[PDB]
Amino acid sequence: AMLKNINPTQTQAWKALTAHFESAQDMDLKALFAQDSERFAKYSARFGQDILVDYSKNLVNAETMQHLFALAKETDLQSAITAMFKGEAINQTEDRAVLHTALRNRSNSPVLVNGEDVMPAVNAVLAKMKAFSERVIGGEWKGFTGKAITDVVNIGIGGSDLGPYMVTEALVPYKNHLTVHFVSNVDGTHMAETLKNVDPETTLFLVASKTFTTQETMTNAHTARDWFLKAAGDEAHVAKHFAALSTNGKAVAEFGIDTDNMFEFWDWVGGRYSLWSAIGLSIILSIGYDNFVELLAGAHEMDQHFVNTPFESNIPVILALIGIWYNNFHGAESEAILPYDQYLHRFAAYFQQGNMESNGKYVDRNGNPVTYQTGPIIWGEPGTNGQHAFYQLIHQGTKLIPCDFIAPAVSHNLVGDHHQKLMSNFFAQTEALAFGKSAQAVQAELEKAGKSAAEIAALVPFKVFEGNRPTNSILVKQITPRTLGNLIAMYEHKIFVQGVIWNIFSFDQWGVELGKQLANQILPELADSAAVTSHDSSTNGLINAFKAFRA
Amino acid sequence: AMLKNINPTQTQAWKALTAHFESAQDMDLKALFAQDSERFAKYSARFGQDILVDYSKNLVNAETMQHLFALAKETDLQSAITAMFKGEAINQTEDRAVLHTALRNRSNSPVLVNGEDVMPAVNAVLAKMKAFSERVIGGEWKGFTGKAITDVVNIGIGGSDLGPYMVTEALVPYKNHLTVHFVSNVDGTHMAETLKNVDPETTLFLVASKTFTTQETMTNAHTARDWFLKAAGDEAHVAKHFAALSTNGKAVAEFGIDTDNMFEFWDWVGGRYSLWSAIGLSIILSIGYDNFVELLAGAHEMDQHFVNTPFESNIPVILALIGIWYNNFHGAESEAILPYDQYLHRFAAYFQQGNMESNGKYVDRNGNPVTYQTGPIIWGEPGTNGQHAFYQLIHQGTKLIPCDFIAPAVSHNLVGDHHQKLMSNFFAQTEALAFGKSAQAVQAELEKAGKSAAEIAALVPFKVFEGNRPTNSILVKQITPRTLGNLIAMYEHKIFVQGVIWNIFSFDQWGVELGKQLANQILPELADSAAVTSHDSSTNGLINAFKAFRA
Ligand SMILES: [Ca+2]
Ligand SMILES: [Ca+2]
Ligand SMILES: [Ca+2]
Ligand SMILES: [Ca+2]
Ligand SMILES: [Ca+2]
Ligand SMILES: [Ca+2]
Ligand SMILES: [Cl-]
Ligand SMILES: [Cl-]
Ligand SMILES: [Cl-]
Ligand SMILES: [Cl-]
Ligand SMILES: [Cl-]
Ligand SMILES: [Cl-]
Ligand SMILES: [Cl-]
Ligand SMILES: [Cl-]
Ligand SMILES: [Cl-]
Ligand SMILES: [Cl-]
Ligand SMILES: [Cl-]
Ligand SMILES: [Cl-]
Ligand SMILES: [Cl-]
Ligand SMILES: [Cl-]
Ligand code: NA
Repeated sequence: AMLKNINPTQTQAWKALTAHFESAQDMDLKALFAQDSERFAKYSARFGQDILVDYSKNLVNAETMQHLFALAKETDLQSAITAMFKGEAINQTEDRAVLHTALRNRSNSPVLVNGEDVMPAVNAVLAKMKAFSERVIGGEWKGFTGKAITDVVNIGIGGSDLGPYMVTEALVPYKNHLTVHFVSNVDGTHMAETLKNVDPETTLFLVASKTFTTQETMTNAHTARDWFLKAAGDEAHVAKHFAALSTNGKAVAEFGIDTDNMFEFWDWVGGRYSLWSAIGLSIILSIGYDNFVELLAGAHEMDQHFVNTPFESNIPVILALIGIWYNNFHGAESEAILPYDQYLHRFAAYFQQGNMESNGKYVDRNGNPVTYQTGPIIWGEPGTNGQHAFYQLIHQGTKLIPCDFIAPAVSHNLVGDHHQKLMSNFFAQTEALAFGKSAQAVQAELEKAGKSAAEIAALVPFKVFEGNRPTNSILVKQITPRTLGNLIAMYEHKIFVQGVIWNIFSFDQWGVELGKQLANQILPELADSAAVTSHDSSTNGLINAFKAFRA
Repeated sequence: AMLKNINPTQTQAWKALTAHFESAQDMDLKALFAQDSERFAKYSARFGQDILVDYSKNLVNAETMQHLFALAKETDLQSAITAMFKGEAINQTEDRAVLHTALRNRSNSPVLVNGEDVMPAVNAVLAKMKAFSERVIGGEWKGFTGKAITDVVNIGIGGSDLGPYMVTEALVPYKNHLTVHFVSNVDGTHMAETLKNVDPETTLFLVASKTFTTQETMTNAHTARDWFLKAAGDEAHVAKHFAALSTNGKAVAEFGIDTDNMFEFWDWVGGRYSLWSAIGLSIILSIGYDNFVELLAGAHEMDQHFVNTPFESNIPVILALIGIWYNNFHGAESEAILPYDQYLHRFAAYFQQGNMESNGKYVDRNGNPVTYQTGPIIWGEPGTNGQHAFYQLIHQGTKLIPCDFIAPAVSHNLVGDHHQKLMSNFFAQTEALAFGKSAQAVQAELEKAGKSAAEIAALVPFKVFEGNRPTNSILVKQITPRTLGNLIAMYEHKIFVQGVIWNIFSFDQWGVELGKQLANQILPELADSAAVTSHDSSTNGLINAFKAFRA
C-alpha cells in the first residue's frame, strides 16, 4: 500500500519539534516582525490570481517550519497523497477508495477503481443533473396540476445537508428565482415550519440518503409525502414532486419516485465530502449548473495545486502543519474559523463535520491507541458578529485559539462604505491579536492623559493585551463559486494531511454507531406511559420524568 | 465591600481538589452507577414543576462534591451573591453596579443605586414598551402612507442583537402576525438582503445602541434611513418608522426619531445581560408584552432560587462547580451546549457572548495575572444536527468536552412520531457518552454478524467506545417564555459563580478596545489606492493586496 502507517511520535522530526518547543515556546510575534522586514513575503503564498494566504502571524520561525516539513517527509505524506488520488482503498476499515477528488475531476483523466475508470459514471450523473435542472429551473418540469416549480426542499442530515446549505447560503448573489429550503432535524419543528411556507403543487423535494433508510431523513421524507398526498391523492403524482439522491432503486421506486430521478453516488464518496456529487443537486437547482461547475472547477484547481506543489509552497500542507504545531505542541484544543462575510455564516459549521468527524479519532492505522492529540474542535461565527460576541476571550482569556480570518476584497453589495468598515476590522483584529499592547505602553498613555498612580495601578493590568495570539489571514478577490470551491477543497486537503501525519483513518466514522444502537432500543420505550427500568438510573430517571411531563 | 478577592489556588479547598484529582482522574461512570442505584436521585435537582437538571453523568463522587462546595464557601460566594443583588458596584474597573436582576424583579422589592430605588424607572420603561407595542401590533400605529406595520427590523450588535434574536427564534410558537428581522453585521450584505424582503410603508426599525454612536449599528441605521427616504421623501416621516433603544436623546432626535419612542436603560445593565431591558423591545413586538412578562418572571424565579437556596441544592452553583472541575482540574478547554430543539438554534451562540465575554479574562480582582484557567470556549449546534456533524469527535476523539444536553418533553409542533424519535436520541447519546461499549461487546456483535476471526481482530479497536464522556441533561416540560427565562438566568448565574471563584471581573470587557483603536487607524487608509507602509509587514501586505484586488 502507498499509504504508510508511521507513528509520528517515533520520528526524528517529532523529537526535534519537542526540543524546539521547549526552547522556543515563548516566541514573540512583535520580535519576529521587528527582526525580519521580509517576514510577510516569506510566510505567505498566492493561489491563482485571486487568493492570498498569509500565515506570517503564526508562532513559527524558520526552525519551526524546517522541522514541520521534515515531519511531513518522514511520515511519507507524498505517498499518501498519491494513494488517495489514484483510487487506492485508503479507507481500510471499510475497504473503500476515497475519491471526492474524482467528482470534480474536470480534466477527465482516468481514475481507476479495481482497474475500471470511474469518470464515465461521474460524468453521467453530472450530465443527468444538468438536464434535469434546466427543466426544473426553466419551468418545463410541471407539478401535478401543471404549474412550474417555485420551491425546492432538500431533506437530509449531516453530509446530505451541511454542504448544500452552506454553499447555497454563501452563493446567494448567484441564485436563480427558485426558493430552496433545507430540512435536516428529526425535530418535527424543522419540517413543520418549512411546510407552512410551501405549496404542494409547486414544490419539489429532494430526499438525500444513499441507503434511503436513514432514520431522520426517511421520517422527514414520509412526513413530506403524507402532506403532499393530502393535496394530490394519487401516489402516481409523487413522481413529479420527489427526487432521490441515492442508490437504493427498489426503496426509491417503492416511495413513488421515478428512478429516472434517482441521482446516484458511490461508496468512495464520503457523506462529509459529498456536496460535489449528486448530493449537490440542491446547489445546482439554486444557482444553476454553470455555477455548480465553477464550484467543481475551483476545487479541481486546488486539487492540482495539492498534488503538484512542493510542500514548502503547498497551501494545504502548510496550514495542516501549522495546525499540528498548535494542537500537538502548544496544546490548543480548538481552531476558530472567522469569515468576514455574512453569506459565509455556515462555513465554520460545515467544517465542524468535515474536520471533526474526519479526525476525531483515537485509534491509529495499526489498530493501536494514539498517545497524542488528534483532531481539534472547530468553531466560529462570521465577522463582525463573532467579533462582538467572543473576541474578549481570544484577546484576554487563558486559552490559545488559532484563528483563520477569511475575507473578500470586493463585496457583492456595493452599499456605501460598509465594506471598508468591515475590512478595517478584518485587518485590525489580526494586528491586535499578534502584537497586543504592553503595560509600558498603556501606562505611558494613562500618564499623558493625566491619570494618577492610583488610577494607573487600578486599571493598567486590565488594559494590557499580551498579544501572541496567532492567526492566518486568507484574502480572496471575491467570493465566487470558483473561489469558494478553492477554499473548501483547501480545507479538505488540510484535514487529509493532518490525518496522514497523525496516523489515523480520516474517512470512516465508527463513532456514530453506539448512539444509533441505543436510540433504537429506547424508541419503543417512549410510546406509552409505563415506567422504564431497563437502563442505568439516569437514563431511567430522565425517561420517567419525560413520561410524567408529557402526561 | 461584600465582594471579596480571594485567590482560589491558595485555598485549602483547591489544594484538596488537587489531591483528590490524583485518584479521581480515572473515575469511571459505569462503576459510579453500579456502586449506587440512587445515583440519579442524589445528583439531580428539580426546579419548580417543569424542569429537571440531571448532573449524575459527571465524573464526580461524594468527595468531589464536598470539596467543590468547600471551594464556593472558602471564596465567600455567599457574600458576592448578596453584593450583586443589593447593587454594590461590583464592576469595579468601570465603577458600576450589575443589576440585570433588577430588570426582572417582579417582586418590586427596592434596589438602590445612588440612594434611590431603581424599580420605578424599570417599571416605567416596561409600561412605555407595553403601550407602544400594543399600538404597533394592533395596527393603530400607522406608517407614512396610513398602513399598519407588518415588519420590524432590529439593528444592533453584540448584546443588542444576540439575545433578542435568540429569544424570538426560541419562542416562534408564541409569535404574533409581525415578521421580525435582525441585522447586526457591518458587512453590507446583512442590511441589503433584509431590505429586499421588506417594504418602506410597513416596516418599523429599532436602532439599538446606548450611545447612538456605535459604528456598525449607526452605519446600518443610516443605510436603512436612506432606503426609507428614497421611498418616503419627507424626513418628517422617519418618526413613524424608526424607534431607538438608547439614552442619547440629542443624537436620537437628530436622526429624526421622536424621543417619545426612545426607550432607555442604565449603566448597570451590561449589553450581554440586556435582553431583559428596553433592548428586548423586539421580543415584546414579536411575542407580545404578556409573553415578555412571563420571560421576566421565569428569570425572577431562578434569581430567587439562586439567592435563597443552600449551595448543595443550588442549580447554578452546582453547574458552575462541575464546570470548574473540568476546566481547572481535568484541563478541558471547552463546553458544548446541545439543545434538542431546532427553535433553540441560537442558544449556544448567545452564550458565546454571555459566557466568554464575561469570563475570558486573565487578570484577577487584585490586578494580578491569573495562574489558572478561566472561562471556557462555548460552542454547539442543536440536536440531532450537531449529532450528525461532530459527535464522532466527542465519542472517539482525544479531547474531553463536557456537554449540556437540553430538551423539552413536549414539542410545540404535533408531527407524527418525530418527537419520540428526537427524544430517543437525546436520552441515548448521554447514555452512550457515559458508558461506551467494550471490546468484548464489539467482538460478540461482529461474531454474530459472521465476520472471520481476522476481520474481527482488525476491526474491533475502531469500534470500541471508551465512554467516560460527561454530560448534564436538562429536561424541561416545554420551552415556554417562562422556562426559557429560567434557563437563561440559570446560565447567567452559573457564569457569575465561576467569575467569583476565579477571582476575576465578569462584567467588564476591556479586551474589546485594542481592535477598535486599530480599526479606526486603518479605516482612512482604505479610502485611496496608495500603498500602505505604516504597519507591520503582514498588515501592510494584506492591505496592499486588498487594494490591488479591488483595482
Ligand atoms: Ca532550536
Ligand atoms: Ca490545552
Ligand atoms: Ca480522598
Ligand atoms: Ca428564523
Ligand atoms: Ca436631523
Ligand atoms: Ca486541555
Ligand atoms: Cl513525503
Ligand atoms: Cl470503493
Ligand atoms: Cl468531470
Ligand atoms: Cl459504489
Ligand atoms: Cl440558474
Ligand atoms: Cl500531542
Ligand atoms: Cl444504575
Ligand atoms: Cl470509579
Ligand atoms: Cl451603576
Ligand atoms: Cl424610556
Ligand atoms: Cl401579541
Ligand atoms: Cl487551572
Ligand atoms: Cl412524545
Ligand atoms: Cl475464521
Ligand atoms: Na463494502
